[PDB]
Amino acid sequence: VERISLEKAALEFSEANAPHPRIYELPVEEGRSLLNEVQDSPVVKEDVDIEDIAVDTGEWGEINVRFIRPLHQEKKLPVIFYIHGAGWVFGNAHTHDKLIRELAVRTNSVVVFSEYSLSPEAKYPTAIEQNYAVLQQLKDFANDKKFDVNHLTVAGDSVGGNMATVMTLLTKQRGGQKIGQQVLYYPVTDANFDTDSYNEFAENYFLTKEGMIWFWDQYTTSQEERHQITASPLRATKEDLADLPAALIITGEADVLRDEGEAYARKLREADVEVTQVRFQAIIHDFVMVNSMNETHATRAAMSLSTQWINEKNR
Amino acid sequence: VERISLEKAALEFSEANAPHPRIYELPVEEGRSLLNEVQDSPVVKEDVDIEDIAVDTGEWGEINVRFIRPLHQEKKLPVIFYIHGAGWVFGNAHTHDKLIRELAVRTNSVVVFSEYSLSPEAKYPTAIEQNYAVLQQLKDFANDKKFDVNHLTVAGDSVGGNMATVMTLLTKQRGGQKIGQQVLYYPVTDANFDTDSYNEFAENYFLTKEGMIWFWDQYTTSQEERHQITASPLRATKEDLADLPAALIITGEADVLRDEGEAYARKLREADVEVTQVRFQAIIHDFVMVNSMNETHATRAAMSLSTQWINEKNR
Ligand SMILES: [Cl-]
Repeated sequence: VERISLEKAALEFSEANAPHPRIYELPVEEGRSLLNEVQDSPVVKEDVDIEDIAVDTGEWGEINVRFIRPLHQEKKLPVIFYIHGAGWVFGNAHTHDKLIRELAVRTNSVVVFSEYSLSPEAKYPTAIEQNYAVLQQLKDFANDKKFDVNHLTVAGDSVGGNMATVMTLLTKQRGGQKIGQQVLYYPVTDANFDTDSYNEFAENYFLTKEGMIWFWDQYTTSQEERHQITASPLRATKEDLADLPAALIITGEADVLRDEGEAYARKLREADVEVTQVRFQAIIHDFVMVNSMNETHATRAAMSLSTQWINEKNR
Repeated sequence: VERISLEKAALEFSEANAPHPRIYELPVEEGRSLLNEVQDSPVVKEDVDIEDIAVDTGEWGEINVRFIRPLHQEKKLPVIFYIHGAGWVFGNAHTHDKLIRELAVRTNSVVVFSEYSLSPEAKYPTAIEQNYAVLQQLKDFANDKKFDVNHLTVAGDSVGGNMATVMTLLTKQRGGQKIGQQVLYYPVTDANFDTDSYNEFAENYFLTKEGMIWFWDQYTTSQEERHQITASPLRATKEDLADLPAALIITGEADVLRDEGEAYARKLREADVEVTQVRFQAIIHDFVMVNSMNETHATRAAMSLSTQWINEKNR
């Protein structure tokens, strides 16, 4: 099979995910299991205290929220609100465990991780409403969980990066809990399947054009919903994006979502938002989450850049 | 006229250098003055101990070699050999002052900065042999200057990056002083003017196609010499590149040199060399050196990544 230059682990993850049936061609409960089994593979995880709290989002129901804290910290820590990815269909505290532990320890922060309702059982805009409601209840936990809600970062990977930047939109529109800055790992920004990266990396790079069409189909099949800026933030006007929190936007070269991530970065920059946009060569979608890609140069450099950038923000 | 999305400081520096005559249309002496003047503009510089030594390169004559040291450091520090850019025609310890002080402090390293002979007065291969000569003498200054030669990083910007990576090939060919790793900021890697980035960014982004044609003409007009892997390292075979030191290669989006930098990273990775390749969006050539670009998101992210990458190496 013909591919561009990739890190060994990215090539191996691409080859391992080429055979049919792929993850998005399984009954959604078997897909969810397969990602869990993928994320059982060997990795060194930083050390944290974990607390699972049921949080009531009101109209949008009760979800588990996981609170993660580095060991032996007496002081009031900054807080990171982390929204997981994996296509609105998969993922949980276990799939993203290595990533959020690394963020907690290297930024010396509490990580708050919403287990939002998954598609297709939950449709747009349930996940974004539940995530926005948890953000409004962070002040309610700030004292018992020893974090400072005035040192607030929102972050997410893929579909989670989509909802993370959408948290900044909803907050500006509804005057909610101030967000200092946002970190989007290889986000979804648009329900369009015709960008040059979508065309070039359509097949053979683990995340496929066909799979992304399916993920959007699980989230909502309404064109009117997909055109809302809280589904496709790439569609935001200059006036919509003005005064949003400072953003770090990380892309990989061999990713269908590369161009829409880089395009969204240019739109924020044109709206005078502070933007740090970096593309890592020779790497595929999902590289800061997947355990087997934990050692890639892209992963090591992405985590060094992201943790440092947040550390600089908090002080 | 019109440019892709750029950071404010990159746009301003592009416009300032739009009108004729440009720096490469001046006599070489006014060229050198213009760049010295540009680097008089105000910027925060870290504090350091500085020391100008004459070093004898044998055949290629005696050159000034600057040692930079972070204040109040009672240990043997790691060392970085830094080869400056600016087209082989310009640059000196003044033009690169801000950058080498930041590298010294944030890596807690001595910075050894060879003031190699400039072109056209000197031709290929003088500058690379002088730089190579100083490398083999580092073990001899190691004690007065308290550094450990077994924690040796070579680094360079643009033609400095060219000559830095060429130091690693000469070292391998000759059994010279072992280099741990190499940092290339937007390197020159090939005497070809026909890459997609050369065409797209040929004009309006400060560094022009015509500018690079002239810089190469000052260095050597010989097509035979340009085909040499010690002039155009992109032309190296897999066998030439095998076992070279671990590489960090940084590129800017809005840079004629972007593609040949990215292409050289692929060739190193295909030769099983450890490569960290990162492209920063919306930034022009020279962004880690030029004082007026010191606060760009690109410059801050490139300094944070490259300094942490070097620190992790020195363990
Ligand atoms: Cl299918």
